[PDB]
Formats: sequence, C-alpha cells, structure tokens
Amino acid sequence: KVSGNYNYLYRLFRKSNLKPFERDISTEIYQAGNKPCNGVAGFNCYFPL
Amino acid sequence: RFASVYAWNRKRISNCVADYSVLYNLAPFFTFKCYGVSPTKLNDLCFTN
Repeated sequence: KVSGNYNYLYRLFRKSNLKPFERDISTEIYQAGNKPCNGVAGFNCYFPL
Repeated sequence: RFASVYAWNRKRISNCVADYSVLYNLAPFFTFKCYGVSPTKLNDLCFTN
C-alpha cells in the first residue's frame, strides 16, 4: 500500500525454539534482563511484535 | 572529548574479545537498537573487524 499496510506482523524475540507445526500465538511481553518485567514494556523488556 | 561531527574520529579495534555486559549496564544510556542482529546476541558471534 502507498499509504502503508501495517496489518502484517512478525516477531523479533522468543523465549525458546519451537517444534515443527507448532500451534499457539502467545503475545506476552518478552524480557531480556534478569529482573522480571511485568505490565508495560520497559528497560530490558520490550514488545515482541 | 569527542571529535566534531564533520571531523569525526574512527577508532579501530581488533585482536581482542568484546564483553557487552557493561555497555548494557550503563545508567545514562537512553536508546540502543540494533538492526542486523538482536541486541542480546553480541557475545555469540565472530567479528572480522
């Protein structure tokens, strides 16, 4: 689209590798730091989509 | 002191292994986003230069 089609998405991070033909869509927040990150994305924890 | 933008300096690093614990642990860092590779995979790669 000239104006920008943004209905298609991918991911930049996942906690673990997946088996083939895997089936689930978990869009939970992913963190990289040792401390837990909950709620909104912050430091060492960002939106995975 | 840093060089000016129009006369920026280039520092060459080689023949050592880089540790990225401290760069991500510096308090006054505001933004850091890496395109080619994930920001957390700087310590599982080999750098030609």
